Amino acid sequence: MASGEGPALYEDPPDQKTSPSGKPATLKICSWNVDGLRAWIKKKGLDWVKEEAPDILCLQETKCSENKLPAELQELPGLSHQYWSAPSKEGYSGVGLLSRQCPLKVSYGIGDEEHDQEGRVIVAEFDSFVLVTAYVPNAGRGLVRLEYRQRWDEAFRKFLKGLASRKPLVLCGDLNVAHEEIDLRNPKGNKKNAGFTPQERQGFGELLQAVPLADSFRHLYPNTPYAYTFWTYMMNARSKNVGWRLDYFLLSHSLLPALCDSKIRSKALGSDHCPITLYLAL
Repeated sequence: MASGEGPALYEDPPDQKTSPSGKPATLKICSWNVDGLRAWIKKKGLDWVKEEAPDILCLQETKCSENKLPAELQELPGLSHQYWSAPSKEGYSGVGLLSRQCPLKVSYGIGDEEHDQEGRVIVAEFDSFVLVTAYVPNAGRGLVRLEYRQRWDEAFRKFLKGLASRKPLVLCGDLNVAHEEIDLRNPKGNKKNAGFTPQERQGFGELLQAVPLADSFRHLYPNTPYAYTFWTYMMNARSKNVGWRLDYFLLSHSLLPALCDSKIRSKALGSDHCPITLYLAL
């Protein structure tokens, strides 16, 4: 049947590097679902990272065993503190966190054994905030994993509420849901597909309410359509901007005065997701 979507333009606004208080950004975090660490490195992802020059780089879907890291990661001197979590298994899921400065503490998982076996979460505590990066479980073809995803969602929200009770929290990564209709090009056709089910959208709303957390991009750009971070490799989707916003920076409300900008690096190639970048004046 005929596809209804042609190209929809989206030009990410210029980087706002000053907070509403006037304070210059001091922290630049980039998050990227890389669709396989080795594949992404061959597609020059590290060249892009070096130009972006973030203080912290969070990666999802590394698909790479913690004992099989590419040597090309050794040539990242500005991101020398590198932490990885991969399934306890090989070649799927997996996250990484690479940092210019050394975190006070690094932890893996959410403290719930059922949910900690698939290499999905790294927690890096710094002086003024705690950073979590996550690759949230996909609801699956035919929604066969939606029940598990709902259990994950509840355990993850409870875990994050606990962290944020002690230190301001930044959550980033691939949360595997487009929260609202503005967050994907085809809401009408996807309400029964992974990433846009009512259960997943409600889970995201529950996450924002319960921790609580604010969606940094949507806070700054509440009415901006066509801003996506993922496009299927098939069906010419990226060229038409038939996409989904699956990648987020969620922030404790106390960090909103420090929020300078939340960017979507639409033009950066190397995966079926693009990078997102957060500027904070901490």
